Amino acid sequence: GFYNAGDNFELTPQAAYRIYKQNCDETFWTRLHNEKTIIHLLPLVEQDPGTNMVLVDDIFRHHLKRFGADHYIYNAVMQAAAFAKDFPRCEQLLAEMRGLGLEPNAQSYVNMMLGARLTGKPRDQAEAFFREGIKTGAISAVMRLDTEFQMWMNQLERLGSFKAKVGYLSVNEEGASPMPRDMWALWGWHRTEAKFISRKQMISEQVQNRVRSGKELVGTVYQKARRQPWAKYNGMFPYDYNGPARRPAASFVDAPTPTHNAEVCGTAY
Amino acid sequence: SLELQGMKASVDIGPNRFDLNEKDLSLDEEEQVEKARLDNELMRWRRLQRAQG
Amino acid sequence: PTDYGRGGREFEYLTVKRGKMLQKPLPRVQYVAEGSKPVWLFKSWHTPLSSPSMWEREVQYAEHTPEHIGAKRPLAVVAPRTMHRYLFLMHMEKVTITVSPLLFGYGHTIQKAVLDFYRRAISARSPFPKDKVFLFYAIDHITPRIEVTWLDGTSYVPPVLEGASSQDLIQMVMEEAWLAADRMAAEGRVLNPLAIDDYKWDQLVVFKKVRDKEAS
Amino acid sequence: RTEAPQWRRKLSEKEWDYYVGQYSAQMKQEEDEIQRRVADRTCVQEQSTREVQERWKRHVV
Amino acid sequence: LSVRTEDFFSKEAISHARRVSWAPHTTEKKQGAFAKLARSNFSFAQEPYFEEEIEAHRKHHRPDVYIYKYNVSPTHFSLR
Amino acid sequence: QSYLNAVVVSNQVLRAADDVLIALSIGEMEAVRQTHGNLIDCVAALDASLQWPLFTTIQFLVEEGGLPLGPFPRMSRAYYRLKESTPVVAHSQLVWRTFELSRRGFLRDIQRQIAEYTTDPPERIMAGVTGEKGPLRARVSGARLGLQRTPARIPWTMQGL
Repeated sequence: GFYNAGDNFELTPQAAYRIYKQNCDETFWTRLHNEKTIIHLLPLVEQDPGTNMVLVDDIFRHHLKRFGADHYIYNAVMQAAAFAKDFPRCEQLLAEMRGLGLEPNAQSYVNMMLGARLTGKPRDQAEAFFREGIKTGAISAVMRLDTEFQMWMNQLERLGSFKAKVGYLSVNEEGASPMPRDMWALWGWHRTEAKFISRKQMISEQVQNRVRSGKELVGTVYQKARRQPWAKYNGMFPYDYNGPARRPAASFVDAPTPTHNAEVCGTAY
Repeated sequence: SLELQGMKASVDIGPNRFDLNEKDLSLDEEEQVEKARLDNELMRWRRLQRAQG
Repeated sequence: PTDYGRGGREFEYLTVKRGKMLQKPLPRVQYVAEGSKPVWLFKSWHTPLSSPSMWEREVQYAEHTPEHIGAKRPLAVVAPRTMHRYLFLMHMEKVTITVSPLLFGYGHTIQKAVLDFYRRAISARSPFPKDKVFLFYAIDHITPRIEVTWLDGTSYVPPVLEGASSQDLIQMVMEEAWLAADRMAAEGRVLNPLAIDDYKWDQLVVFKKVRDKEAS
Repeated sequence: RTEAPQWRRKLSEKEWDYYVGQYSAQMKQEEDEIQRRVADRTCVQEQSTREVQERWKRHVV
Repeated sequence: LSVRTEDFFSKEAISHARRVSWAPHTTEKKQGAFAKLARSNFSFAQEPYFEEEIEAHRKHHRPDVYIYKYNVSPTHFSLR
Repeated sequence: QSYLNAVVVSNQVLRAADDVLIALSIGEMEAVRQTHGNLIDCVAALDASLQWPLFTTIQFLVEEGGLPLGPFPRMSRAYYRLKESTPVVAHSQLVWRTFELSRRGFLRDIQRQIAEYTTDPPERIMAGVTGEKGPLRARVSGARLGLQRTPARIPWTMQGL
């Protein structure tokens, strides 16, 4: 794994697949982990479907064995098929969802639209999928159906694909670096809302997410104004004056001797 | 009877509302921003008083 | 990023720079057909601010009207930012709350949240709130839930999760009720606007008490 | 004085296994602590799910 | 030039975002409506920060649609 | 040789299906899951080996029970090709004629049962829920392949628990 251009840490698709392989049966593993692994593998599926669709199918089989059928896994696999340019497989996955009873989801319909656009199917098919979704109720349109479909198509065109020429997904350049260029980078309005936080603070944040889940459903100007950090003690601390505490790093003394060191690791994305 | 004894619980004119306290009054954007400002100023005041003490 | 300038006390009240001025074209509105004739809504302070017409969009394009929900006009873009601490159920035809006494015995916070929501609903602003508010105990001890059905026949369920208070539930319900009212108005069905009434006076007394307490 | 492990280097099978094992150990520690803290917060009784996961792990190996 | 009512009366200094509309009828202040109804007469923080607003209908019901690793919506993208 | 291997694999699949049926009859979720995993492993072995008795076993698994073919794209392709092939049509016609003269979905059910037995009530209630800033943070960060990669999204106002 490495920090990309945005100082965000991302795992290589191969690393994610190997983590999945080694943690298939662990107690903490979940359908969310399976779908995240499929997500990580998606770029490789697009680059070479003939060698990575087998891995995606293995993940799908493991998911069926452990957790059975789920909207998350079906959506992930149909998105992988769409990236691999397998429209018949996307349709087969949708049909399997309908047969098993998993109500088709807005994500599934968007996956169908993406597959149609990537494979080059006429826009009539994408319009039909969007209309089916809106009738089912998975998708809700505030504008007219034609305008909503145009907006979705424009968003998908902006995204593009991995082999495409123009598109956000069509940009493989990344500022790879073991460490972020600015460790005090902010994600919010104050140094309290720093992008990088200690492991214990992150664990507390995860517990907050899983426990106080209701608060995420509401938002009010009272909270928005309360968040303004104009009375948040923008002062200094002894660690600010001296330096970060000298915490020893994680030394891999037992690591095996490095082989293929002369060989560079090509970008996976 | 017991019904006669309890006949005064109900409100003859209006409905039988279970509670109506200060917490039930709604507040618009202006009132909400005022309350947020007051809370932030109170936090700053507590911090300053603690520093003084 | 290019609009940044100088420091605070070094602000640029006047700038002089040699060069050929470049008038970059102004942004063009998107997702609008060509040659389409929009509909204009004359906003004025004579219309009360609370009315959804003020929050509606002035220039209305036919392609912005959702014709499959029955709407004739496009949906309002802005929404009121009020924090609803009470419940106003005039625009909703029915409310059903399913609760579990066994889960209450277990002692979950969702139980208290739903019970307080029911109490505030039956003490809501609409006349005779008990007429529209109904409570059903868990016939099969299922997870508690809330369902609000509007005059249009549509229904909404506020996702009840841990760390959710009756205040948050009422805020969500009232926001969705305002959205449903806007949708119905766009559809073209008259919707009885609210006006000061007995509940308004009952709120006035407590407001005056709060004012007196603060003054003291 | 000695060859350094280049950061942008290919990894053999053994190196892959070692690094993935270290990462999985960190994941296990984080997940265990998160699970224990949420259980202490005792949102609901998840003993059934804990037993289900333990049963699956035991049956697999 | 000469004297004018434009010189006489001063408009409200309100930002574009806050302004509900630019219509001549809405040119006046909001409190004017209350003042007329009652037939009577009557400051940004140090760090004023606002999180970007979203259309009401879209924000209250945001579809849980995602792409490779970015949330995709008819109006907004994001990272997740 | 190849026919013998196909017969052996078909017999293994049949034994796995019998184990699944026995587990369903008993009503034990552990045995149900183990037998389902064994069946899926047998089908994966079928796919690997393929890379007629197998076709009949697949017909039984897809008709008597509902087997999702998503994980087995090549298997689905082969099944559809064989169904389109004439001999299958002749066999179906003969079966229909015999039935006229004479004149289960267990896989889908077990998949639903294991899904329900695995999903916890908190996850079930949290599923299909969206907030006013996007999908639930719990759903987005549930994978949590590492806190080193998990981003921070908690405002300082709500940061304190």
